[PDB]
Amino acid sequence: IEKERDVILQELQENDTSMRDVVFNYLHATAFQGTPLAQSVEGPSENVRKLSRADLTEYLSRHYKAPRMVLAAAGGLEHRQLLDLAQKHFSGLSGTYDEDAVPTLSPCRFTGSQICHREDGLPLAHVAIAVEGPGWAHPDNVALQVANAIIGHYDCTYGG
Amino acid sequence: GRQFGHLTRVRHVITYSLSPFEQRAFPHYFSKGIPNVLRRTRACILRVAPPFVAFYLVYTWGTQEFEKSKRKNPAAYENDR
Repeated sequence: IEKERDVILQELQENDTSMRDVVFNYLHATAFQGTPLAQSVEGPSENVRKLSRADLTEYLSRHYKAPRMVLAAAGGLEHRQLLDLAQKHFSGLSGTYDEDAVPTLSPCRFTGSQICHREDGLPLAHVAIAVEGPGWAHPDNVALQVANAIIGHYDCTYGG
Repeated sequence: GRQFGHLTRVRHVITYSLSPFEQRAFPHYFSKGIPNVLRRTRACILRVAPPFVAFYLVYTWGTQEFEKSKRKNPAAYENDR
């Protein structure tokens, strides 16, 4: 707990190095403020210090029962010879399904806004722009794939 | 050079703002603003008004002072002699 915490506190402060991974999270909080969706994966530096493994076990407890769980594999295996040696753990150890609410998620807020952190030292400014879009499953999910196929993309060293 | 680019050097300021559609053109306009009237209307009024008041007196003061000076001849000398 302390090793990782220190290791993580190491990382959290080191993660500031790549402007790329920097700018993203800003964008989430930009529109998705008001819902957990926007928050950091790694969260505030403080909970990093402030975490007891109770919450862990507790969050271990809630969300690791099925349907939440999904299992697969691929290779020379077909199915049967998997399903036999699938079977009993993890038939199983449950991995359960009871409630733990259901399946709790909420519509996240889509906010027209801006974020500007002005710093004049570095050579360049990573800038990206976005607007909200449809969910996973939808026909439109297809068309958008070709939408970006149109613009293409350029960088320095392409032989373009 | 290019007006905005080379202006100045600035470090570690951050700004937060919304689309204008996100909000309204009257976020408690009445309620919030009406108090503000005083802190500005009291601020200068200490420094500014009084000189005019002096003027306004002079306005009536001299006029009145003027008025007698002509208006009534049988005043200093009445029409006796």
